[PDB]
Amino acid sequence: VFLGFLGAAGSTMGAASMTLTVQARNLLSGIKQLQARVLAVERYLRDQQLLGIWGCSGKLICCTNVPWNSSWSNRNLSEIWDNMTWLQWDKEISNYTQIIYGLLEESQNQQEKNEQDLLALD
Amino acid sequence: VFLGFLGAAGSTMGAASMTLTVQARNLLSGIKQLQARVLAVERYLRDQQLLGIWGCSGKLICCTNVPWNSSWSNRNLSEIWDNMTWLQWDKEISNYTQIIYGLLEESQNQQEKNEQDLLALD
Amino acid sequence: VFLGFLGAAGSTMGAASMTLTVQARNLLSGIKQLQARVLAVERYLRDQQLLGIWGCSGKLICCTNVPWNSSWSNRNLSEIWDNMTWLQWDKEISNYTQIIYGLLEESQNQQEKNEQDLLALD
Amino acid sequence: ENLWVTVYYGVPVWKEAKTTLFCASDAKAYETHACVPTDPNPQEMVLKNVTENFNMWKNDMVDQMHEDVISLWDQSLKPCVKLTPLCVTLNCTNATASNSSIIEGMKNCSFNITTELRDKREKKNALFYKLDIVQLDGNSSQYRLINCNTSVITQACPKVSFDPIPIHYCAPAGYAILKCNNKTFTGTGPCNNVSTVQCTHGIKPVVSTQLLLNGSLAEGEIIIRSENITKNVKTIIVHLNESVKIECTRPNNKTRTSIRIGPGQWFYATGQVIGDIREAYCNINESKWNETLQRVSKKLKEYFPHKNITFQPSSGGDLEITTHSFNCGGEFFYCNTSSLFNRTYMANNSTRTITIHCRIKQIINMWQEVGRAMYAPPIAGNITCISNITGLLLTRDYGKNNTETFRPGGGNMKDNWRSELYKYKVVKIEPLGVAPTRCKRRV
Amino acid sequence: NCNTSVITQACPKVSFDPIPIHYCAPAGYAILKCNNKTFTGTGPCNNVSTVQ
Amino acid sequence: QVRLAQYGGGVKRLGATMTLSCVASGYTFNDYYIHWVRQAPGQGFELLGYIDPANGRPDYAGALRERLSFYRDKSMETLYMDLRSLRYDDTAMYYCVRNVGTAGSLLHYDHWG
Repeated sequence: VFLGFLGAAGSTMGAASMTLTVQARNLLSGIKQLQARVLAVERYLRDQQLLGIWGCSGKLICCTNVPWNSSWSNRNLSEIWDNMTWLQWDKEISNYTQIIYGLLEESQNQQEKNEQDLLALD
Repeated sequence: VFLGFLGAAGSTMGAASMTLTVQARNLLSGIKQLQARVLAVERYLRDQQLLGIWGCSGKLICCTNVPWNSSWSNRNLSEIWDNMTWLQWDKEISNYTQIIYGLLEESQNQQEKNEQDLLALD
Repeated sequence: VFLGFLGAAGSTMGAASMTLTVQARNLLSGIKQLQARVLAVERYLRDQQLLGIWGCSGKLICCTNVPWNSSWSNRNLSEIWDNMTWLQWDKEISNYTQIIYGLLEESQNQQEKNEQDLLALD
Repeated sequence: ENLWVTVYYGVPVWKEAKTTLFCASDAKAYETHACVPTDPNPQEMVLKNVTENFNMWKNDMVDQMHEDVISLWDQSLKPCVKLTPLCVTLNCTNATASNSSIIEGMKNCSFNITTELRDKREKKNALFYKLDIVQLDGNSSQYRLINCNTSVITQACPKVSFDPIPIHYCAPAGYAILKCNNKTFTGTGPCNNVSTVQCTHGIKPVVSTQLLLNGSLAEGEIIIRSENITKNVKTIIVHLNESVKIECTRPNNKTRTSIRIGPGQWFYATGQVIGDIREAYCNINESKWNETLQRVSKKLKEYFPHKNITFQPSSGGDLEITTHSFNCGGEFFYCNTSSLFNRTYMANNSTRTITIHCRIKQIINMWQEVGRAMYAPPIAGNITCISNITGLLLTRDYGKNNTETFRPGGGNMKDNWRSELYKYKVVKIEPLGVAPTRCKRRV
Repeated sequence: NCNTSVITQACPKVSFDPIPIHYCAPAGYAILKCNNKTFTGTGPCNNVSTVQ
Repeated sequence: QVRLAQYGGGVKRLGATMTLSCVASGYTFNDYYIHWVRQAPGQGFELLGYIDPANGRPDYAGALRERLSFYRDKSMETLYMDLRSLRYDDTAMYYCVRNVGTAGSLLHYDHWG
């Protein structure tokens, strides 16, 4: 199955988000040919586990409880959301992205700690 | 850990479904032998990610909201469910199966459209 | 990303549990190198899918409805929760662990049996 | 009404396919085959009302074994010393014993050869069997090794001798093996006692022609299998249950002698002969053999309702098919079998021993290829091996008039393994499907 | 040595030499070190440690 | 692409032995049979016998088992036919044909020579 791969790229982020399932299905597969396939498999698993940590394994679109802040630069974004398209947003925020994961770690952890008191019985 | 593998095969589909959980664990155990294992894990990971789309990753048995229709042939099935056993059912419906996945994607996506506003805050 | 790996070992089980989430990220990567890498993926997936079976893949901490019993030895353990750190606990109960999984299977399976009738429609 | 999709997971169901298979070895190993994979504990489960078809002429793993065996042999023999410098002109007066006509290779041929210090040649001598030698043109005193006009010759490593250690196969994760157990199965068609297993049972890489020996035995009465696209079959397999014992011996005592080829790899040959000269032979119980042939004939007529049946010895071809070929101890044999098949029939407990006289030659070819002749070293002393046969390979002439005839063949090494892997068929499981139901969310 | 074997010559442009080598455990495996300075090479340790 | 060429033949004297030959081309020598078929002028064909190149097994038509003879030499991909005591009624053309085949059955001829 293959069609429209990367098709919606360049459009508004809103509609772009309406097309993720098309590209969510991309797992597949000298004499050292086995090297590349294992790389793809492990890359997928690595980039998948984080969405298991942040409570989003079964949600291509996910929220969580951490407020945004302007220390990562700031924009109105109530109209630029439909203008700058995705590629530009990546370079705009990439410089701070690696910091963001630290916030997310505690976010799901405290929720799980709170739920610890109620998980299963009779 | 191995016993009764494929054992319930041939029985009624009802009871057959009562025995599914055992076989979900089937990942047991020249110089070309390294390829076999990679194929197994690859194809397993294919399905255990495809089921992440239809909202059934953590459910060996699952429903979802798409109605049936007779274009895929039709049967009473309130009694054939206990007669034809599974192998016959596969050949009976295989011709239309590839169509069905399309329905699931669209329904899941229109579910997620509503989901977009309902996931996390304080 | 690497820091404090195995760091909390030796502490009380209570606080030890508070530090679990870090090490969940431990997944990376002559002519024998390719076999070592694939071993990591196989090792990870084997133990990951089991938590899928027991209805707990979405949490690093979980419960299920099966009561404890003294056939696996018995202790107060409301104070041993702090005394014995973690390493001792493994050798204390390992002799019965392989038995314990059987209880989980049936309990989760009958939970899913009950759920069978309550999942999706119009 | 209003039935909606339910998507079950892991349901048992399979489809045809073909895939690579693991090979497992016995625990007390030979000292991919040598030490591992490890030996499991086999299991077998019987299933009710399971419907499935088989086809022993198409099943995949038969082909795979051909690659495995040859690859193993090459992997084992590759580093052993070549014999290229030995291939030179020979002088073969060879009349130094009271009896030589039986062998015609003698001590006291002689040939020039290199030695330790390289740049000075030396003279030696050893024995050979004339079946490994040919005569050059004109001068009837000059001889050459048979296969040297076309190929290089490799010598089995003296400290090594591969031998029939059983091998059994295990399907990889995701595939399952089906077995069938009906005892009247022809090798093609449906089964009604399907079964599934962890792995196959033992199979030996035994090599032979005109019959398969040292192998397992059947369960019920004798069976006959063949293809059924057209009567003009290639090879008909007949499978025995009643094991007929056989013995063979090599009475003379061979004396081991050696030469060493700077850069420092040794070469072996046959030297002195000890004891009175005799020819190798074998023995058979006529009662058992003729009774087995009677039963075969009375089963064989089923596909040929009314014609007379008559057996006759093979015809033509290299020695690999004119005779029986098998090996014991580490040396090869060839045995004429005319007496054991000159019989006939028509429609409507150890007396009478039979003997057959054989020959042994040194240089061998893998039974199809060219360019890879194997050379074996002689075994000193005397060799004797008990053995028993389990089946025969029959091909048929042009049927004429009111008579039909069969004759022994089977030079293609494919068929031998076709006769011990007729059981298994490998398939893949498809753990995903769909069905209708009515459950509702209730969120 | 020619009565028994062939002799090979070091490639003139090449010379292997003691370059240090260190080992990294694969994913899932961990390495323990011990640091007590009177250790005999066998027995328990009381200053365990772990490394990359 | 695959060819089968013949040599020899020509005139012969009555009652004498005669020879023919085929030379194979590079398709593969161990994976196919070979047949000999002859055709008297203005007559239907008939078959003589088939020789496998692998091991050298012959097999003859019921009418000529005393007189014919086959043998091969894999070293140069060659096949020789011996026919003894020619009779007047053997005058005809001789062909040399390949024969596809599976592991368990034979089928049609394809590449006549």
